[PDB]
Amino acid sequence: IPFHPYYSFKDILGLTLMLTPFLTLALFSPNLLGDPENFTPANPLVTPPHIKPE
Amino acid sequence: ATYAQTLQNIPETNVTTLDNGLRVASEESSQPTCTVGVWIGAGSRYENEKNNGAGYFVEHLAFKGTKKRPCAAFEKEVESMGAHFNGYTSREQTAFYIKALSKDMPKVVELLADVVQNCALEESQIEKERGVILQELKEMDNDMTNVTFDYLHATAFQGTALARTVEGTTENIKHLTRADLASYIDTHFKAPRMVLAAAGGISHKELVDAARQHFSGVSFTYKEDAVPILPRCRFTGSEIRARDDALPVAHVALAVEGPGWADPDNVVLHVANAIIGRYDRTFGGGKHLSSRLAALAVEHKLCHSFQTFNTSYSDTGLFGFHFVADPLSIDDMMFCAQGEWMRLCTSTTESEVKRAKNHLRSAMVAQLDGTTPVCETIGSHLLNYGRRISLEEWDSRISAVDARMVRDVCSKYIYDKCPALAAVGPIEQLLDYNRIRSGMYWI
Ligand SMILES: C[C@@]1(c2ccc(Oc3ccccc3)cc2)OC(=O)N(Nc2ccccc2)C1=O
Repeated sequence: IPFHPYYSFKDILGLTLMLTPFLTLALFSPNLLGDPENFTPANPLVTPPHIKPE
Repeated sequence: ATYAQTLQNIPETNVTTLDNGLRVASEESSQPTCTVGVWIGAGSRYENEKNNGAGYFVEHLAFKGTKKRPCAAFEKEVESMGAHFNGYTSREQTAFYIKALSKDMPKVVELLADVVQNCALEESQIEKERGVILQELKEMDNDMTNVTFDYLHATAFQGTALARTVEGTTENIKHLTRADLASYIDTHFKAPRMVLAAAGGISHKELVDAARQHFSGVSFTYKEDAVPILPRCRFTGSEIRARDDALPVAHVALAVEGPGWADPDNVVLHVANAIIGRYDRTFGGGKHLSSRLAALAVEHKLCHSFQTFNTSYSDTGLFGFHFVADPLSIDDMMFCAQGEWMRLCTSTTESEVKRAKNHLRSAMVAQLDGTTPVCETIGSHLLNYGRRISLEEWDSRISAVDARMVRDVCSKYIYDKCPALAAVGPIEQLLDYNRIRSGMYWI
C-alpha cells in the first residue's frame, strides 16, 4: 500500500502517542532521570561517592 | 432550411392509450420500410434472488414460437416476409421489435402481440436454451468491458436489485422452471407497462387499430392496471478489484450516483461528458483532439481507449468513465481522468461547452438515424418520461446550458463524492481507494 496516507497517518499518530510521556516527563518530572550530582560544578579533586551513568 | 426549421418541421409523435392501459405511439414518415415493437418496462431489476435471469431466459424463448404457431411456422412466416426480428433485455427495460415493409405493419403488430402474450415456452426448448445461455455466459465472461460494468453495478448498488446482472446467475439458469418463466411473463409483460412503438411509413390510426384488435386482454382488478414503483437501490462508494495479471490490458471504471431519468440536470451531465468525450487508438485526430484527456492520452500513451457515460434509470444512475490501459500506465490515466473531472466542476469554459453542446446535438440527432433507432427513442421516452421529447425540446434545453451551469451541476454530482470503482485484469499499479478518493477534490 502507498506510504501515504496509510503510514503517514499511522506515523503521526505514533508521534503524538510517544510525545505525551516525553512531555509529561519533561514538564512534570524534569529531573527524574538525571543525577543530582550534575547540579554541582565539576571538581577535579573530589570524585562523587557513587559515579553512575545515564 | 435552417437547423431550427428542420427541427420544427419534424412530424410529431402520436400517442393513444387503450382501455387495457397499453400505450401506442408512432412517428410518421414516407418510408416504404418501417420498424415496430413493444417496449416493456421490465428487466433484471424487477427480478429477485430466485428468478434472476428469468427475463433473459424469456428473451430466448420469445422467438422460438407461440401457441397459435409453433417454432418452424413462426420463423418461416417472419423470414419469408423479409422481416427482421430482434430484441433485448436490460436492467429496467426490455424490448422486442421487428423491421419490415410498412405494407405489413398490421401483420407485424399481430405477431408482436402473439409473442408477448402467447409464448409457447416449449418444455423441451427450455432445457435446450438452458445450455445455450450457459454458453453465452462463458462468452461474455471474456468481455472485460461488460465484466467491468457488471462489477461496477455489483458494488455501486451492492445489497440491492441493480447489483444483479441482466443474464442472471449460474444456479438460476440451471434451475429456472417452465413455471418461473411463465410467472415472469404474466407478472411483468402487462399492458400498462408496455408501449407499442412504430416509425416509418405507417398510419397511426391503422397502427392503433390493429393494436386494439390484438392487444386486448383487459384487466379487472386495480392491482392489474397499476404500475408498481420499485424499491430504491442504495448507492455505495466502494470498489471491487478482480486481479489477473495474466490478462493483457486492464479495465477500470469509476462512477458517482446519477440523478435518474426525469431529472433535467441530465442534459448538463451529457454536455459535461461531451467535454471529456471519449477516445481510442484509431482516432486519426490524434494529439489534436479537443478533449484534453484524449490529447494527454495520445501524448503520454495513457490508454488504448476511454469513454465517459451517464447511464440513467428510474430513480438513480451511474455517471462515470471507463478506460483500458497497459498495466504500467493505469496510474497516470486515472490521474488525468480524475484531473479532468475536477476541471469540470471547477474551471469549465464557455468555449468548452459551446463545442460540447454542438457535439451533443449531433449525437442526439444520430440516435434517430433509421426506423429502429427512432422507434427505440419513442419506446424508451414514453417508458421513462411518459411522453416523447422532440429534438427541438432537447435542443431547447441544450441551448440553455453554459459553463457556470456545467460547473454547478458537475460540482453537485462529482465534487468530494465517494465513487464506485471496478478494476479488472493486471491492476497492481492502480492506487488504493483512499488515494482515488482524494482525487475527488481540489483541481
Ligand atoms: C551520557 C554518558 C554516556 C553516553 C554514551 C556512552 O556510550 C559510549 C560513548 C563513547 C564511547 C564509549 C561508550 C557512554 C556514556 O556520558 C557520560 O559521561 N556518562 N556518565 C558516565 C558515568 C560513569 C561512568 C561512565 C559514564 C554517561 O552515561
